[PDB]
Amino acid sequence: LAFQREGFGRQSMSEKRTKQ
Amino acid sequence: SFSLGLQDFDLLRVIGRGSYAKVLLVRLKKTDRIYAMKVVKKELVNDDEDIDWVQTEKHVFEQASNHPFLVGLHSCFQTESRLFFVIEYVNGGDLMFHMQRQRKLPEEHARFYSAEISLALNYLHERGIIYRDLKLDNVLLDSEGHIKLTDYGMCKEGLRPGDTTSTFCGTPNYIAPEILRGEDYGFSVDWWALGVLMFEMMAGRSPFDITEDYLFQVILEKQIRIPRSLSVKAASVLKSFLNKDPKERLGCHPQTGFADIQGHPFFRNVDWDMMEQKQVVPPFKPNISGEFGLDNFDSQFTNEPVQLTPDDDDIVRKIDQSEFEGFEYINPLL
Ligand SMILES: [K+]
Ligand SMILES: [Mg+2]
Ligand SMILES: [Mg+2]
Repeated sequence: LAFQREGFGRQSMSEKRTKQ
Repeated sequence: SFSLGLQDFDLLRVIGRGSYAKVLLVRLKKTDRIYAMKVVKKELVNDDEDIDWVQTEKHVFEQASNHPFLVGLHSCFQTESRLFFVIEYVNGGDLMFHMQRQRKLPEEHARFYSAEISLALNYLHERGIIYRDLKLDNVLLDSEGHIKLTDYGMCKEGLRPGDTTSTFCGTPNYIAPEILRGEDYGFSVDWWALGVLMFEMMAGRSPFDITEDYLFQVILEKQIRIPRSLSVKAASVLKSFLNKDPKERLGCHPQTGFADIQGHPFFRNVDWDMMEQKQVVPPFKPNISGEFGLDNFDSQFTNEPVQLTPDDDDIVRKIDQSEFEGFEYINPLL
């Protein structure tokens, strides 16, 4: 509810790192 | 060869995942010692920028061995499809899991955790490293209740005290305004992220709770108002870390920065030198239950099949294997 692991806005990202 | 390999380990359990890696609980067979194992797929390593972050993560991991509140490295090795970091296992679970179970922490507990995180960050900064991914999931609790930061893949290394960089990166909830505005930035973005995390611990929710375009807009525009039940000193420290101007934000002045943190009224009861020696007893003691303390890890991970995902041979056979030459490492201090 309050905190969702990997939920909206909670995923790490980078313009210089390939994801997925 | 001195180096260890995958066949030197027993795979016990999956304990975590993020955007870039899978993390397993492992046993080093010859010593019967337990470690965590971070696994990165080589197919994700496309360009030089991907090689950069892997090499940076390894190097910060190496330096981490010198500080009590950073996760240290035992060994590194690779297979055809993957890169492996064997690192110390911290079995109290992470602060994301802690917050889900506790809902909200007393000011004393947040003070303790934030002071230990502050010392970890300062150690990195002193050494020219911006951390760049502080979040609840990346702060681990050890058996005794002290913390350790993990996950060094977002780090920028090699910055002299006044230097800046400009990569758009981080976790959206925690990303500083100067990044979102496209400015060159320094160590300031870590202090902002700590402000967010502290608000999370003491209020039980993100201060920016609410498409990511909208979240970015909120971060850039909202002025945070502190819940009235928090003390003046707790309110003061949150507002100062969450200053949208990096030149005025607590901890960010190039001369007085870390001193300003140490001397803030919120941190008055902290003996910083004793703390950095783990001579302050933590306010909470983790319960180590289930095999290896695995009850402190989300069951969505610990219920996963204990496996490395089968390779696509067609993809693997095209991988340039020379770009990871000399990746093999063993920590000579055991
Ligand atoms: K360490
Ligand atoms: Mg890239
Ligand atoms: Mg992570």
